[PDB]
Amino acid sequence: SIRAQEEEVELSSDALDLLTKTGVETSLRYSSNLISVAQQIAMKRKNNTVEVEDVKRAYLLFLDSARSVKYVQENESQYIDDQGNVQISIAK
Amino acid sequence: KSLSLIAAHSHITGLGLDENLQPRPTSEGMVGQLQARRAAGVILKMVQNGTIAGRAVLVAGPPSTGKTALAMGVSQSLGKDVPFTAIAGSEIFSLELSKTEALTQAFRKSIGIKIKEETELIEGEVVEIQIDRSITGGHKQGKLTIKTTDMETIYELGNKMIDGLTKEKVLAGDVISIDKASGKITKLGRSFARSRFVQCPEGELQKRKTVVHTVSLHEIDVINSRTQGFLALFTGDTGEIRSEVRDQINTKVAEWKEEGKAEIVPGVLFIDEVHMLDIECFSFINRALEDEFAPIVMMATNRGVSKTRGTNYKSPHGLPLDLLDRSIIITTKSYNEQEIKTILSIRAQEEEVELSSDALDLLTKTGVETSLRYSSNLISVAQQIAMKRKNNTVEVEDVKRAYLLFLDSARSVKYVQENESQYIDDQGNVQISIAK
Amino acid sequence: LAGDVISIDKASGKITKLGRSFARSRDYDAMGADTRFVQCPEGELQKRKTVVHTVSLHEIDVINSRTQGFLALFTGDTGEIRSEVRDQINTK
Amino acid sequence: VTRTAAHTHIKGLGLDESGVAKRVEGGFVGQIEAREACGVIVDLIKAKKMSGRAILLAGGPSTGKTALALAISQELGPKVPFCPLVGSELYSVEVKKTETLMENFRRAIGLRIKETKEVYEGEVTELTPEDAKTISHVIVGLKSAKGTKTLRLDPTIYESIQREKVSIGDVIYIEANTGAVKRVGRSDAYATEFDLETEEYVPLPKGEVHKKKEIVQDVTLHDLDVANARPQGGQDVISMMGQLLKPKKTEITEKLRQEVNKVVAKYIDQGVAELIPGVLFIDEVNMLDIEIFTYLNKALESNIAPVVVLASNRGMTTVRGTEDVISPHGVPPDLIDRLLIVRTLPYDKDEIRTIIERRATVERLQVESSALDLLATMGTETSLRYALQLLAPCGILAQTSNRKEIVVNDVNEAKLLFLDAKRSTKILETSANYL
Amino acid sequence: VTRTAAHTHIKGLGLDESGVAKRVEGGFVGQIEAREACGVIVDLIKAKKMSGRAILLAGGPSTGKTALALAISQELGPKVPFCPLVGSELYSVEVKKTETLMENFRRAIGLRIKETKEVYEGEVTELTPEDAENPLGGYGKTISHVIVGLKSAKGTKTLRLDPTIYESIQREKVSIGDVIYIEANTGAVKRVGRSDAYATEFDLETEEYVPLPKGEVHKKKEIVQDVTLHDLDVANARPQGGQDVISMMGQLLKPKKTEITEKLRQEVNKVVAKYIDQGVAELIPGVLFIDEVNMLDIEIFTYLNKALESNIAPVVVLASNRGMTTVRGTEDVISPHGVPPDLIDRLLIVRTLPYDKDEIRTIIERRATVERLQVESSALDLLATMGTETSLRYALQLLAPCGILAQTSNRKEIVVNDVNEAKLLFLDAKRSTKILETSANYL
Amino acid sequence: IYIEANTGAVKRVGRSDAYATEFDLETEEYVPLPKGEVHKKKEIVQDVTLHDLDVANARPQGGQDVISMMGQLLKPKKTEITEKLRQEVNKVVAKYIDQGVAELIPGVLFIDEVNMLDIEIFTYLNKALESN
Amino acid sequence: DSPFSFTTFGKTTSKFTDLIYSSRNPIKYSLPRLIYEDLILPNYNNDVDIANKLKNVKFNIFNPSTNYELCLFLSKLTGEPSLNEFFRVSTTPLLKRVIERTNGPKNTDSLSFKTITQELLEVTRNAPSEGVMASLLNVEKHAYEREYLNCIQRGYHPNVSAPPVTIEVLGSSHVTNSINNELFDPLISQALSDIPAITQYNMHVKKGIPVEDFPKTGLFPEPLNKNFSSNISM
Ligand SMILES: Nc1ncnc2c1ncn2[C@@H]1O[C@H](COP(=O)(O)OP(=O)(O)O)[C@@H](O)[C@H]1O
Ligand SMILES: Nc1ncnc2c1ncn2[C@@H]1O[C@H](COP(=O)(O)OP(=O)(O)O)[C@@H](O)[C@H]1O
Ligand SMILES: Nc1ncnc2c1ncn2[C@@H]1O[C@H](COP(=O)(O)OP(=O)(O)O)[C@@H](O)[C@H]1O
Repeated sequence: SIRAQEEEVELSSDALDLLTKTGVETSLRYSSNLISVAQQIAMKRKNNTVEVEDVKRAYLLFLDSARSVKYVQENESQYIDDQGNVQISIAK
Repeated sequence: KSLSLIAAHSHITGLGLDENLQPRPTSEGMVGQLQARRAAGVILKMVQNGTIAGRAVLVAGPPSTGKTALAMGVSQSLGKDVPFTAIAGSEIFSLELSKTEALTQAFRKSIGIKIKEETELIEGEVVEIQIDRSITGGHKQGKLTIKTTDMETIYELGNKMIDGLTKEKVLAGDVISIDKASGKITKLGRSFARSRFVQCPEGELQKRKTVVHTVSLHEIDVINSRTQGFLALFTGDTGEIRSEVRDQINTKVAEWKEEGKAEIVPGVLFIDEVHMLDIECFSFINRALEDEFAPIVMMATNRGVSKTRGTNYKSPHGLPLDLLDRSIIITTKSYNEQEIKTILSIRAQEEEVELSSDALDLLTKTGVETSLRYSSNLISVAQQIAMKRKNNTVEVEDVKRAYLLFLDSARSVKYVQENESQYIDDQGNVQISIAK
Repeated sequence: LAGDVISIDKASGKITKLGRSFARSRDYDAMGADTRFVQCPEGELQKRKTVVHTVSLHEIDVINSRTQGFLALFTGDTGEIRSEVRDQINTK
Repeated sequence: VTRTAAHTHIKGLGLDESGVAKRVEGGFVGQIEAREACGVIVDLIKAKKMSGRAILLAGGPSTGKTALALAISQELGPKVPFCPLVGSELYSVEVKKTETLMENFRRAIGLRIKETKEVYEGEVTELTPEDAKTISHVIVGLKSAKGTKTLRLDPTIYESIQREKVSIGDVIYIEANTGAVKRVGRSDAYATEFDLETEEYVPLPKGEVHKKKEIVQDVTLHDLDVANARPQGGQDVISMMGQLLKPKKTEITEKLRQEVNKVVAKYIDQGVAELIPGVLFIDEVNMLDIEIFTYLNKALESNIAPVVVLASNRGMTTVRGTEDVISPHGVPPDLIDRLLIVRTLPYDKDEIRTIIERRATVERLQVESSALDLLATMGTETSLRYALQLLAPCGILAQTSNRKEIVVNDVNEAKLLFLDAKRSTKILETSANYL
Repeated sequence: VTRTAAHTHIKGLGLDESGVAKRVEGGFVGQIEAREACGVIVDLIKAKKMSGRAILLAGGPSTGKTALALAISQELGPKVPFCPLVGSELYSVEVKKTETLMENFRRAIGLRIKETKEVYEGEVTELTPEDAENPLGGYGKTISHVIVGLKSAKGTKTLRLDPTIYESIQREKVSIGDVIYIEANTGAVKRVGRSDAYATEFDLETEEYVPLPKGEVHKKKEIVQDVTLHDLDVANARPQGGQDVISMMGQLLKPKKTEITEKLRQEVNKVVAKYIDQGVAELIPGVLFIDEVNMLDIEIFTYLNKALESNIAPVVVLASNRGMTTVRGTEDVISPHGVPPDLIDRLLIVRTLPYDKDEIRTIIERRATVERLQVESSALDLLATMGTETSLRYALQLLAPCGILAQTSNRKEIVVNDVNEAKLLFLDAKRSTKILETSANYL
Repeated sequence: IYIEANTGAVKRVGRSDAYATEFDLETEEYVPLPKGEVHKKKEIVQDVTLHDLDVANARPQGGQDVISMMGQLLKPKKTEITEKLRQEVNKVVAKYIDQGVAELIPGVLFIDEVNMLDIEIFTYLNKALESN
Repeated sequence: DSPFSFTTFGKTTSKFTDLIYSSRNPIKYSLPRLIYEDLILPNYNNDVDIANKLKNVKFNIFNPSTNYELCLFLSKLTGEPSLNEFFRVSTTPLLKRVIERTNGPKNTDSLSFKTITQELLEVTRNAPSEGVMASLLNVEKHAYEREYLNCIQRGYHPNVSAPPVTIEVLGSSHVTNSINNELFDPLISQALSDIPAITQYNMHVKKGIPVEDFPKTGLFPEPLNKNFSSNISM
């Protein structure tokens, strides 16, 4: 709340509770950047207040560390590993 | 001009190709490797069109199989007025320049700008000079008469050309080229008058000539960096040229090309033994290859599944696969006996060596047995043995004496393995004494 | 040149040239490279003012290591100042 | 005529007024979600309010990360600074790496200065200086093809006039705002005083003597830092040969940054300048040493730090400078907490075919549909970039046979001639002596 | 009388007209095949047509590899340039080893020149400078011209100096009553000294006195100069010798090696080409010798693989004494003589063979001849059986203690008891290793 | 004014305070009248180290060459002092204790946490402890 | 025995004879007119001079019109009685700061004091011989006079002497005047020379110019011997 007041961001109670839960699960700085991204998404809709839909859009668009680690570990053949091996082509 | 004794690739004068990009069996000093020569001709037409940029080509194959020969053929068939930079993999590990900065210099050295300008010049034959001076020399008047093989004139000169003529003293009988704008006096020499030696010029005295200028990007980057002058192009202390000056140069070349006062010529950068680079160099190279002002990079390597420097793993051709995705690979092959015989005959005609046919067949046999380079190196030694016994033609026993005297690789490995007790091993153990 | 703005100290004799007055701005028709236009000062000519300077020690060691040390202040090329200068500065 | 190098078909992010991307727009095929993220970051940057916000976009190789960064740079415009950078460039031999990181930070904060340009040039007809040994002023009369105009000048300018060796009858160039004096040469009317002369003769300027022009000057903060931090000293206007001592780069102290910030702050509130922050883009961020990654932490918390965009194509990789720190994308867990990760999905067959058609369009090549399907199957079988880089050899081999249009046989010939990575590796494995 | 140190008894290869080497002639013992190969390469470099030819001398320690290179140097004579080098010299702190490699590559190409010099010389008679109309105008010098009156044998010339010439006149501190030397190519000025036309012993500045120079004041002389391409490169890199500001400011600055670009080398090569096309210069290819090539590392070898393919590189001779040794700078690959195989393929290896007992005996005999020493036959046989027992070099360096111990006994010959005293006083490698193995506290 | 006898060498130390207020402004300082007579012999004692003498003789003194005032403006980069300079300073100093003018006071050089040094500086310390 | 002259000059193909310096380098770097006009010299279509002013004068941090507090702070630091000295230090090159250095007075109420090494230096300027401070401070000239170094011969001479590389631009006189000014700068060349004595007597007595208005001369360092002053050996 203090950071969003400092950044001049006007939210709802529901969006603040959702970002509080997000900062409980993930780290604090992920929500501290998510408020600034969701503010830009909020004036993209010609709306002055931050709702839960902007927070949900920013959450689906932007990833934290854990989701990136999971999505990397699911698709490890498409990334360059520690031994310089990568399956570039999509067809085997 | 361009002094040269005899080089290893001096017999190659270009890619031997027809008008349909097809390789001849033997043309312009190159034999064999038809598909590689066709691919290098495709590269040559790719550069000559010049409409695309930033494409990297890797040339890989066995050692001593036509790689640097292919690059020298491409450079010879490119001709003049096109920038061609031939660097090695170990030329970038500098102590005063960083590796990426040196790669940026080598990248920008291969893009030239073509500028056409005119300058009117006076060149003729000096017949008679008159100099009148005062006691203090405050006022000077002079007459200069000068001529060609066609015309005659007399010129009234001001005091500054009088000072610039008594400097770099012009006498009668001299051929002088005069620049009116900058006042530069150049003595071409003396003419044909027995009473060095050059001819009297013909045509008009006041000629207006145009010149075609070529200047690299790196020259303008050194000049537009105000911390050092143009002496850094010769001394080599450019010293970490910044990026905003490069931004100004890159904007101004586009501003010149849109007004039509300049044109851009692209060139070829050749990085020979590219496998000796570090990983940080390749990482710069993938992003440097997508620039507008980037040349066509030709890279040569011969290693196979080797450890990449700066890492701990192994990669094909010593290059990581992200670089290899941005490259199209030309592969060379080994040589037959007929192609080795043709190469040896070409190198025999090149070094002015006369051979017997049976000696040529012996050289072909020991070339397909041991190496091409060993046979190409013995052919100069055997000529010296032939002149040591005072005959012109090199015979079979002349080659045999050089084969006995001068050693090859595998034989020397065999005597090293036989007499390793008299050599220093990896552990630093040797035996010197012959007894006990 | 009779119209430039200067300031003179009485206790120390500090001499400066602040620039040229705006009354002489339309005079020379091309002001040139080494001049600057400032307003003519108002109010009382004779002014007393106490200002306080806080100076770090490293400023003193980098001034007294060379002949002109303020270029070493603003360019960072101090180059390993010795120890006798440090103990003399500590003593003083 | 025109040049392309793996880009220049990227014109923007292809978004509408609501921030939703089309399928094929702006030269981009597919990749919706990353384009929405890039458009939101562009809007955040255009908001001109934030410092130290970071973005890392990650994915497999040949997926379009550099294309997205270039689309960000094109959507932002040329007025806002954009600093492309490779992570390998920060290892310099003259200064430390943190110093070069700070200069690349402050290269991404620009300024907009409103200036004017007034110029006097033409024929010198009068050079009358007056004293009261020391001159008081010099009155110079200038003449052009549209009339004459006399001026009064100060002796400081008269010293440069004397330096330029200006006499009666020369054509000069006076910039009144700067004080620059330039000599062009003698007039064409004085060309017949001698038959041969060492001076160059120019005609009269065809315009007026006095010209006015409004200009806009863009400088970054790094230029103002390097202008006040010359170790040898200032330089003259014309310097064709450099100083006898070599000036190397030095680490610039924070005190000079504080004074430059004070000067720019004193110039902003008068309306003279306009502050424009920009983008520092670092490609291949996995190449960085751990100490640069730690100083990036302190540099991101500054009050003037720009928006930083990083890219990577690694997985569970040990960061350099360490031995047993397995971290995602080659970014340590301390720095990745402050980051925002945008993923980049790979492509299927139809988008690869669309990309091949789009790049064949921009290179002015005509391909049949049958060769297009072969190139699409080649791209999915081998690599997208391998199908990318075989277009121009196909054009050359088509133009060789007096054809303007690509057929299948040229694609097969270029397949036989040029190899990809996997065929070269197969030849490398089944070989005797170093391929 | 003379000084010797482990060499200089080798005077040459010592061959016939047909190249057949003798058994013992010219300080050489044995090594007939290696000496014949060295005669072949000597004739090859004297042929003056080949560029980029390379051989490697392979052999053990104490077998005569560096002796062959010195014999090549003396057989070529002093005129052909010879550049001795060590594999550890390539590592510089000032400049990278690549530029050091082509530094020594361009140091080994010789050149003559036939250069005309425009000389004004004589005795100065008067020194009258004239002043400017306004000297404190900021631009322009204080003076305008200087009148000098030069007197020589059968002639007297008066010259009007430039101010720029007068600066180099003044810097050598000339005065009336002196003999000078104006060299008009560069403006260089030599103060020859005080003339003998005035008094002699009335000075206090240890000056030397020169007679009046012969010939006219104005001269044109021909001077033959021997030069390399490297000296031209480093003169154009750091320009000194002119009369500008930068020429003085380069002579006072610290000299430092710099990374010479290829562009100046191409321009210098074009200038040398235009000199050789006018019939003035003649090109002398030389020999570059690198001893202990195994201490070179992988990037120097990789750059030398390019350096041998140039059209200006000279004949380069290498030497090593390793059998199966990994390359420096690499981790796992093993190559013969510490030289990677891609450079081995461009070489022409020359074997060097060890010696027998009689060869060691006659080498010790000729060595004791050269250092002016007299040996008994029994002591010579003891030295020969020691040279077979331990090493050739240990017996070769032991003879000067026999000379000292024979001198200190007021004797001229060397006896076996004297050799036994030199045995007990000084040790060898094997006895020291046996002492090290049977040692208490790392003795 | 200040005058030393055997050197001459007039030096200007300032203006008297009785000549301070004749002008409204003045830039120069005012040292007052010096205490004592116009002529006195003072015996001073000065404390310097051998390193001060080495660094004083090593750099060039006040000269008129452009190198001397060019390097005086530049960064004072440390350099490898030769043994010859130290030998000359030691012999002239020993001649001056032999004259009975200067006294030599050796002191203490103290290094703590000596595990941070490596074997190279240890070997040179072994060499240097045997000096005179 | 002389170094090889890598130069081209006016040679004769054979009441006074005037010789003018005309040594040039055989290597010529040919440069077009377009680069020099459009990137070095200012004109109406470029902004070289405007950017030079905006970087060197307006945004200069030592400007007394905008950073008077910083100027006062540095004046209290250095004790220098002019506030415009920092501007003149920062905006002229190195050698111009060298050759007109004047030993001006600094006020006592400052922080730049006398370093003990500088006091040890300043003691022994005019001190004569057999003084303890002078003899402890004159090691190098003692080694000069004891090793007989003033009568030693010269053993090394350079092989090639060459002038700097001449840059040529066809069709412009401004580049020629700029190059002649850079190569033969009268201020530096007067600093590297001396004035003749009769010329000085014409300055001071016959023209009324005082001694302190002279251009600074005699900054060239003296060679070791008379033999070491030249490269030409008899
Ligand atoms: N097609 C060819 N025509 C003529 N000479 C050739 C050809 N291929 C190879 N050579 C010769 O083989 C030698 C080795 O060639 P090069 O390409 O320089 O080595 P590498 O293959 O190791 O790069 C060269 O001296 C060259 O003269
Ligand atoms: N969505 C897309 N639409 C069109 N072209 C694309 C798209 N994505 C990638 N590309 C092309 O594919 C190439 C991938 O190269 P690059 O972006 O440098 O790889 P990386 O993403 O690993 O840095 C780019 O040159 C780009 O032109
Ligand atoms: N053929 C020879 N005749 C005479 N002396 C020799 C001969 N070969 C070697 N020597 C001696 O052996 C020593 C070692 O020779 P050198 O080539 O310098 O070193 P290495 O043989 O270890 O490379 C030399 O000092 C030389 O005097």
